[PDB]
Amino acid sequence: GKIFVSVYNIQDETGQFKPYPASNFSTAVPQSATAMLVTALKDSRWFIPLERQGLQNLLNERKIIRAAQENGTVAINNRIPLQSLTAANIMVEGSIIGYESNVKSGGVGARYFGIGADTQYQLDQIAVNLRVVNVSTGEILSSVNTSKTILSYEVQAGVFRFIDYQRLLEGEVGYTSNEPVMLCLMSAIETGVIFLINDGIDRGLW
Amino acid sequence: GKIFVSVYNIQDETGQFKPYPASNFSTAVPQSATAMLVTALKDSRWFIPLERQGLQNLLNERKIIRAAQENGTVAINNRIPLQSLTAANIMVEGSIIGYESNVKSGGVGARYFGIGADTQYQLDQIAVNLRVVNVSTGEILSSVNTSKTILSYEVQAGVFRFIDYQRLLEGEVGYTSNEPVMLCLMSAIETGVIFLINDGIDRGLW
Amino acid sequence: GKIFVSVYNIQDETGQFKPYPASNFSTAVPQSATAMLVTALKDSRWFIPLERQGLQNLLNERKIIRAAQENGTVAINNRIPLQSLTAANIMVEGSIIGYESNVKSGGVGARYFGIGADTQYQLDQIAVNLRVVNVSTGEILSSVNTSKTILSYEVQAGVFRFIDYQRLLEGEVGYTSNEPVMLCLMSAIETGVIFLINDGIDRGLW
Amino acid sequence: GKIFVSVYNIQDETGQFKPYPASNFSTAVPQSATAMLVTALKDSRWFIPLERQGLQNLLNERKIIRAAQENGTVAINNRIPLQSLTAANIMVEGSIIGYESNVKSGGVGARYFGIGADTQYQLDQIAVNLRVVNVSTGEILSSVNTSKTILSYEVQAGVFRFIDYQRLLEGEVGYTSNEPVMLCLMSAIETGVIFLINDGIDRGLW
Amino acid sequence: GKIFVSVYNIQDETGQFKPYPASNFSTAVPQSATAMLVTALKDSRWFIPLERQGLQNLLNERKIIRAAQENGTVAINNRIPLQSLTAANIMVEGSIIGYESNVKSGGVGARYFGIGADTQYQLDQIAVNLRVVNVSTGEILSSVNTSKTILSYEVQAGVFRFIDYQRLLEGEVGYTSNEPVMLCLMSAIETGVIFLINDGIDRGLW
Amino acid sequence: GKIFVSVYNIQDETGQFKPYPASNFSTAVPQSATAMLVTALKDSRWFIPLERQGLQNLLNERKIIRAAQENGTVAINNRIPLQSLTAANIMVEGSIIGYESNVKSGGVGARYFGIGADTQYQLDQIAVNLRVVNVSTGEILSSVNTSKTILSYEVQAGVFRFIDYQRLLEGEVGYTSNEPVMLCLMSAIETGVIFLINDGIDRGLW
Amino acid sequence: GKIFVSVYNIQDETGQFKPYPASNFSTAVPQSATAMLVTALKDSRWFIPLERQGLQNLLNERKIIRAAQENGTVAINNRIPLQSLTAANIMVEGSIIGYESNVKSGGVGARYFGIGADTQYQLDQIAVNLRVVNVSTGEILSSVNTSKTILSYEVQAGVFRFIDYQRLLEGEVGYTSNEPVMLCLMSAIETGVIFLINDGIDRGLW
Amino acid sequence: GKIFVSVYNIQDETGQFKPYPASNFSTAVPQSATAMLVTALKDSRWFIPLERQGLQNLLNERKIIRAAQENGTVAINNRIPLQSLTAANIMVEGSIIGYESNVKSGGVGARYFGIGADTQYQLDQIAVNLRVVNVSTGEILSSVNTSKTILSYEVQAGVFRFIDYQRLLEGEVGYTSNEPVMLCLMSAIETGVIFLINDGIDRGLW
Amino acid sequence: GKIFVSVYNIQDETGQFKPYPASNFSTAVPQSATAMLVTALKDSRWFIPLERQGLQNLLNERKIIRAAQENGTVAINNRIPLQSLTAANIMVEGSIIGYESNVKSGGVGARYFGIGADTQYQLDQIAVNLRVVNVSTGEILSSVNTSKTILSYEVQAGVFRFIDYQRLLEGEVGYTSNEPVMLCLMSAIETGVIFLINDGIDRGLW
Amino acid sequence: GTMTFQFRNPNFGGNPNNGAFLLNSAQAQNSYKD
Amino acid sequence: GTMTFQFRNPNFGGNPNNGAFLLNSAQAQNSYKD
Amino acid sequence: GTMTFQFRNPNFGGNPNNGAFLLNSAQAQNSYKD
Amino acid sequence: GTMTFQFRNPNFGGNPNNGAFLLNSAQAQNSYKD
Amino acid sequence: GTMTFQFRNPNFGGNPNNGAFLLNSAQAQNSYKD
Repeated sequence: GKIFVSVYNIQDETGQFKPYPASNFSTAVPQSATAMLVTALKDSRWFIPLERQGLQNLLNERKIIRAAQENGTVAINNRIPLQSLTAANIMVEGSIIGYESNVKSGGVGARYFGIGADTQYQLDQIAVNLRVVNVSTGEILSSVNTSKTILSYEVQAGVFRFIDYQRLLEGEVGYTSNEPVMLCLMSAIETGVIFLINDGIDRGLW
Repeated sequence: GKIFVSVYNIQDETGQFKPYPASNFSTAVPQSATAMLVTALKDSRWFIPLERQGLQNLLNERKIIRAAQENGTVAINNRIPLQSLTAANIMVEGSIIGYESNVKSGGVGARYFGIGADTQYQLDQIAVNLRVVNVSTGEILSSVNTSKTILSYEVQAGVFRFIDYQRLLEGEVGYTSNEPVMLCLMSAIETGVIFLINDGIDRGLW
Repeated sequence: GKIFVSVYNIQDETGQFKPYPASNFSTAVPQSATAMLVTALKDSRWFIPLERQGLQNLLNERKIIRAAQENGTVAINNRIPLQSLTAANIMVEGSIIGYESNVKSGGVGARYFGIGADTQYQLDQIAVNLRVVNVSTGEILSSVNTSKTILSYEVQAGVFRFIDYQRLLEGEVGYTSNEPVMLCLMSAIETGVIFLINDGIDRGLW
Repeated sequence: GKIFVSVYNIQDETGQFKPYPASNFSTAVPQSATAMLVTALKDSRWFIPLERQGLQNLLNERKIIRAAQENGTVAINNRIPLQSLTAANIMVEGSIIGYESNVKSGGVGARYFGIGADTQYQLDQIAVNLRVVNVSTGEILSSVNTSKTILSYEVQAGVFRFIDYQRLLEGEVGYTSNEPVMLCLMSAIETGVIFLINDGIDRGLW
Repeated sequence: GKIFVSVYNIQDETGQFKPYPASNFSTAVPQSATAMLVTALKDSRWFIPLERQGLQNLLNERKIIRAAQENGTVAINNRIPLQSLTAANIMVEGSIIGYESNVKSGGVGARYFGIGADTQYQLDQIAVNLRVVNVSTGEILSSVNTSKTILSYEVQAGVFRFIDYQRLLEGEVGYTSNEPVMLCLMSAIETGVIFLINDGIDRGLW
Repeated sequence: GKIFVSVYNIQDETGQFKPYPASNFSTAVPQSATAMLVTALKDSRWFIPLERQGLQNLLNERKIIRAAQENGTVAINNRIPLQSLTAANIMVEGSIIGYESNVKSGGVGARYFGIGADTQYQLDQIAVNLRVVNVSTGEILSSVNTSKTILSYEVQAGVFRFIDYQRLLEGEVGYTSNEPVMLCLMSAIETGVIFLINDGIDRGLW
Repeated sequence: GKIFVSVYNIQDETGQFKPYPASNFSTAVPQSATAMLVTALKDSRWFIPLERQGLQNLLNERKIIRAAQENGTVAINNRIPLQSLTAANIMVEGSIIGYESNVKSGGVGARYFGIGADTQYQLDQIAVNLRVVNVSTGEILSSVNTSKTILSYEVQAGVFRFIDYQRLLEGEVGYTSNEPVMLCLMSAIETGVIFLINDGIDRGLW
Repeated sequence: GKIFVSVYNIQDETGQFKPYPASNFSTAVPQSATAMLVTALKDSRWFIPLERQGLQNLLNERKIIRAAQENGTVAINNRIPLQSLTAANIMVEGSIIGYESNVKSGGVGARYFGIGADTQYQLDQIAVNLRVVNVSTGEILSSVNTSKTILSYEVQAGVFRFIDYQRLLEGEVGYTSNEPVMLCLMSAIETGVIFLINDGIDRGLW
Repeated sequence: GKIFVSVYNIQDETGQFKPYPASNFSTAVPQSATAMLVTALKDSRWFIPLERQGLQNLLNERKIIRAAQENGTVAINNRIPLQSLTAANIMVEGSIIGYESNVKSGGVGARYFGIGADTQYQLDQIAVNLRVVNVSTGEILSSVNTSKTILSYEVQAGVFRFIDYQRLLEGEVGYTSNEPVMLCLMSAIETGVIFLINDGIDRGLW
Repeated sequence: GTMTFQFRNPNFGGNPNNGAFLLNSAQAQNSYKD
Repeated sequence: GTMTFQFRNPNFGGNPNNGAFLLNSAQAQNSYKD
Repeated sequence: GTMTFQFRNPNFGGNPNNGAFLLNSAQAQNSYKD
Repeated sequence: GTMTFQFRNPNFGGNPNNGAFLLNSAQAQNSYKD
Repeated sequence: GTMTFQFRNPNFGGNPNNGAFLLNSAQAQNSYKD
């Protein structure tokens, strides 16, 4: 059987924003864990997530359902049987516990007569803490910290020499690749979920 | 039959804003999902969206209707039969889970004697999470993460050489194309809705 | 007969502000839909808008009317018969779902010996979502997304050559034209209203 | 007879502020409609405005009057007969629906040997929406959108040539004229009031 | 007899702040009308202003008076007979409806060999709306809009020529005069009060 | 006998802050009138100020006194007889109604061969409104507006000529004097208090 | 006997912050009077300060004491006899009424061939108002304004001449001294306390 | 037996943010202690952490469980026995008490003809306070302050000499290493937990 | 016996932030006294600190304990005997009363032909006020102000001369040392605690 | 708006960029020799 | 407004852009030889 | 604090003001002829 | 206001714009030859 | 306040404006020939 799991909020507790030129209010990490985590738990065949993030919308919609069919006049085909809000035995708390910008930068650039070329790389690091909590007792059944590096590299090449007496040939080829922080956060959350699963397996639970 | 679906809020959980020169408060993604999503669900022939975003306006208008015709004096043609607020069996929660600026930039620019030309491109990436929630039980029936790239390119060309002894001919032709983030967000939401539809089909529902 | 329509709020859900040199708090789109929309609905001969945006002012004024003539002492000519707040059968919700700055920029500028001239253009894009909602049931009867491009061009010309040995003639002629975003928003709202009208016609309603 | 009209608030829904060097909090339009509009309605010989903007001050002052003369001890000459708050049959809602900066800029500047002169102009545009609302029913009796251009021009001239071998004569004459945005807003509001008057005349009302 | 007048608040509805180098929070107009207006009404021999701006301080002080002498133990000389809060028959509402910076700038500067001199001027414009309101009925008895220009000029002169072979004489004389915006606001308020007085005279009142 | 006077708050209604380099939040005038005014009233031998600004601290301290000696156990020497909060017959309201920066700037600087010297001056202007209010009736007994100029000057001198073939003597002597805005505000408040005193003398009161 | 004195809050009513490069939120004066004043009153052998700033902490701690020993089970040695909150007969209100930056700057710098030296000084000014208030009646027993100058000087010297043909000797010696604003504020508060003491002595009190 | 420990909040009381180019809102330390600490306590085999940070989510989930199975209709296999919220005997309070940026910077860079190379290092310092509190009495059983240095170094090398007459060879190799502040904060928290454990061992507890 | 002491909050009343390049929100002093002070009191063998800062967490945890074992079903070994919240006889209030940046800067730098070297130093100053308060009476038993200087120095050396005809040797060695403000604040707090201890000893207490 | 007096010369009054042009334009008119 | 003393020379007092004009204007008047 | 790698050359890596000094100091040591 | 010590030389202490004027004014007084 | 180490040379350490003066002052003392 699949385990019902209630993810309420995976808060972005990193406190980091992006440096210039980015906006001062542009956070370094998406504020959208609890959706990457709910998706990681759903896509792992072990859990059934329950809403809990948007529970007020669900409760207002259940109010609307309950008030639409309390008079017994709704057409018996399109009436919605509200059973009860399915509850979870475990609960996955967590956070994005840290984002470090440029834990390891570097670059090598050479340039002979005219022709030159450089490479640059930056490694950010994002860490996610995931806690499986026992809802019966409140005890934290398990807690993992998963780190993921975010590689951003850049390769350029260029020519600025003279081809003839008064003929100048300039040229430039550039490429940049920033690993998405949302993809790396999803990868860290998926690894943390794999760890929580294997831990719950390896001691009694699950 | 068409399925009633209640979209309350598709929040912009990306946390991103636009970099300089843009304003610090100018978000990178429109705050206007739940309208792109309601339109995607309506334009797919599977769903009937219910308001739920503007439900307080609907409830105030129903108060006004109810107080206008409770005295039985309203002209029997222009009285409005309030039936009851139609309820949804499913509910589409979701978010814009991430916006990455320049996941892949690049450019090649050559320039021989006078005549030159360059190309530039940037790929942003926007990811949208969509969850079909079972309103009876609260269980998340399905959850998809759809990504969409936003291409922004730029081609320029120019001449700055001399035509005669003391005659300088300058010239420049430029073109830029930024893919609208609202169009790419609508495309990601439409793909996510297609996925939710095919998933609900492929297992029991729908 | 004309249909009473209740427009409560057409919110500016674009999240965009203007770039430098403009102020950081200067939004890219007017916050004044629900007045362009109420005017578009009134000027189309199909609808009678009801206030609903300024309804608290109307209710305070009706309190004042009701307290001015409850003692039966008001002069029988200048007493105001309050009938009841006329109610709408439909309700037009909506938003400005997106504003993209420079979806397509471009420019061509040539300059021979002294005499030069350039052209520049920028296309912004504004999208408006309009939903006709059924107040009886809450179901969204129709939902349209209308886009409108905002062209801003600029043509300059100039002379900076020498006419004689030591006689320099400089000259410059410039012209700029920014299409008003309020005019383009009004155009998008009018097109959306035309679409809502023709849709309500083309299926049963209206 | 003159029609009592209740103007509660003509909000500055333009969302615009002024660009640099101006402060970031310095709005592009005065926040002082409902005073230009009340003055436009008073100065047109058709309306008697009622306060409604400062109604809480009026109600506190009426509390003070009522508590000063409830004991019947006030000198019978300087007691203030409170009749009742005069009520309006119509109500003028509205907004400043848009301010566009530089809808049309331009300029021509020539300069021969030493002597030069330029002209510059900018046209802003301010749009005001005015709605006559029927307080009995709440229906919007009329709604007009009035636009007004704000011309700001600038003419300069200057000399920087040499008069003798080593004698340099510099000279400069400048003039600038910014049309006040408060004057243009008052003009747009007056035109909108003229339109509302002629409309109420041309169909039944007034 | 002198007319009691209740000035509650003359709000700075101009929305303007000062441009750079001034602070972003430094308003262009003093927030201190209702004190310039109360002084203008007092200094005109027609009105007796009542506090109404600082009425909560007056009510707390009257609470203190009332609680100090309710036990009948206060020394009969230094007990304060509270009569009742004197009430006004009229009430002067109003605002600073607009501040335009540089409605007319200009300047002329000449410079022959060494010796030069320039003049500069800027005209701001401040507009004040004043409404006499009838407290019995709430009707706006009169409403005036008074404008006042704020002249700020600047005259400089300077020498930078050579007196001998290698002897350079530099010199500079400067003067600047900014008309105080508080003085011009007081002048506009005094003119508006004169207009309100003459209007109340010229039709029945006063 | 000395008149008890209750000064609650002399608010800084100037709205001005200091220009760059000063902080954006650094007001141009001290927020500390009601302490300069209470001191001006105390130091004039006509008034006894009562606290009223810090009245909540006084009421909490009187609560503490009252609860410390209600059980009759306090040592009869160190018990504090609370009489009652002494009340004022008049009340001095007021504000700093305006601060103008550089109402009159100027400067003269000469420089012959090497030796030079300049002078600069700026006059700010601060205006304070003081109102004597009759607490029995609420009528404003008197209202004065006192202005005070704030002189800030600066004298510099300098030498930068050569004394020998290759010997350069540089020298500089500078002095600056900014009149404290707190001293000028205290002077304006003292002059306003002198005016209020002489006015209350010259008509009946005092 | 020593007089109990209750200092609630000595607020920083100067409104000043520090100029660039300092942060915009960095006030010019410590927000920590009421601790310099309580220390000045304690260190003068005339007063016993009572807490009053941190009175809520004291009341919560007394709640904890009272609830810890109400059951009569606490060990009779470590039970805390709460007597009652000792009350003050006087109360010292006050503020930092003003901080002027550079009331007097200046500097002299000479430089002969190579060797040079300069001096600079700035005088800030901080003013503190202290009021002794009579808690029985609320009357302000005394009020003093104490000013203190804050000297900040700087002496530099330097050599940049040549010692040989192609041998350059550079050298620099610098010293700076900023008088702490907390030390000068403590000095002003101590002088104000000395004045309050001598005043209370010189007329009846104390 | 393992000791239940309740970590409510380990607040970031350092008050520090990151310097330019980083955002102004980007804190210097992660706001994600209480997750590094809960993980440090769990990973030490001495403690069982209880949730307490996310206790409201746990209480809402227990409400949902309790309301799902109060009717006795839930399938007896998937009903969740709520026992009671397990309580802790001790409680670990704490903070990040300080972050110092560049407590020790340094660098050595040499460069002979063309070829050069430099090294740079910065040491930040982060201090964490951890308190074991006795929940029965409230007494602080133990309190430790752990400091950790954060090394950030950078090594660069480069060539910019000429290889032939007119052949210039440029080259650059760079490496940077910033120690993650989240890793150093986790190390400080782990050392503090080791100290708390050994202290509780070394005196009675544990 | 050891004295129970209740430290509620040692507030950072300095009002200072760090200058550029640091963030505008980065305070100059840690906000983490009450943890340095609780540690200073614990590490001095005279006091037992009680929580009081985190008392709400302690009270919620005691609620959880009390509700976990009120049914008498908890296993008799792992039930937690709540005794009562231990109370303090004294209470240490206090603040960081001031932070002065660069109370004494200075530097000496010499440079002969090529080889040069400089030294720089800055002294900040941090002052802490600590008050021992008598919880029974509220009287401030003792109050000390402790100051501590924060030395930040910097030594650099460098070579930039030529070794051969066209061979340039550059070199640089740098070292910087900023004394941690958290270490100096801890030192000031420890000295203040030593003073409070010796004072309580030297007069009766302790 | 507000107008504040500033010296044009970098000598006695602050703006240093003016001096480069000032000395050049004074030397462009310096008709003295010897 | 507030006036703060600043040295005109980049030598002893901070503003470096003044020095380029200062030395040139002192050399434009340097009438010494040998 | 945080340290981020940046290239010293304006060639391949961004800061353009370094290049003026770099080429001059490479030409001040250019001992090649012909 | 607050006064902070800064070196005038770009050599040992940071402000680089001073050096251009400093070396020129030291060469304008360099009376050494050979 | 806080002090952070920065290199004076634009070579190896960032501030490029120093290099123009540095090379000139190293050439003003370059006593080597040939």
